[PDB]
Amino acid sequence: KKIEHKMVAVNGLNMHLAELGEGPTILFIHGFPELWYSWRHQMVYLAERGYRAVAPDLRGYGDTTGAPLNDPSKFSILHLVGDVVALLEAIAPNEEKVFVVAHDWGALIAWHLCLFRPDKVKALVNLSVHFSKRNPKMNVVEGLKAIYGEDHYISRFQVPGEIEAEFAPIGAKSVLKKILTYRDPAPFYFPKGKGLEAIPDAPVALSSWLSEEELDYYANKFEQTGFTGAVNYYRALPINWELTAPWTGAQVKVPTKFIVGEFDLVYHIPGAKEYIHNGGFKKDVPLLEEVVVLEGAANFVSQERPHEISKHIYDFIQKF
Repeated sequence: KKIEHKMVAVNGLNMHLAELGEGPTILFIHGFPELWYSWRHQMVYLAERGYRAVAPDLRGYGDTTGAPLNDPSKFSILHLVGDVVALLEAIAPNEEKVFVVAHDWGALIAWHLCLFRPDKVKALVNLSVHFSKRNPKMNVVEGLKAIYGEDHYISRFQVPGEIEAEFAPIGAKSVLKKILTYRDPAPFYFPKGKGLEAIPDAPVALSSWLSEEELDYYANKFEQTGFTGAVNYYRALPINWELTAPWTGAQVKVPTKFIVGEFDLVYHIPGAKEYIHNGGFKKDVPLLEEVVVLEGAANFVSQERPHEISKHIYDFIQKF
């Protein structure tokens, strides 16, 4: 069959869902600046092996409608987990628990799904973004700004209109090409008025995993929606920090596999490698299996290393 597409009303949205295969459900949750389409290789690999792959476009992305682009407070982590819970009730009514695979903002959503409703998740494969303990002193924007300065992308993303105006004359295709092919372990910088000039290019041979047709699929979608919905998730980080105070000291109790590219920028946040490999992460996530670091890979592993990601997911979920 080819991938099927449908609209599902969920938590005040009209959510686009891509679906392939039959059997137990696996929910795939994309991040920034991705779409359902980012999971296509895994959807095929798992559907061929007797699972039902489902991948929505999240709030503010793609073909999903209904969230107010002019109000970033509606892109909080509570709203996003709300969407996913409602989605699961609508599309997996005969399954108390499903498998979850997620990346980047997806993985942030998934960690919170697991803290808030562990009863809904059988096992979790998270890519790129490790569990982040809440810092009682400061929110993630302030914390990253204190390390990397005001040109750090998360900081430059904060005020509505600003990064949108920076990207407007560049066009979506070049912005996405620059982000998707990015390989340097430092964070993205967007100095005001400097477009993409602060972001280095890697050798062209290292990006051949991204076809021109794939890039165009993203570009055409983000030209239609603009970047605001996606960027709004980062604009809700300050409120997310306030809203998540009840989960200080709480642990994730779902069986979990974490996979990260060697050159992933999140993996190079100071203190991340220590947290991940020397015990902190295991304390927060006590059913965490050994962490997988993909040699030679960067920020978009499901697309850059499709076979390894596909088989890692299959082998992990087969344990259950």
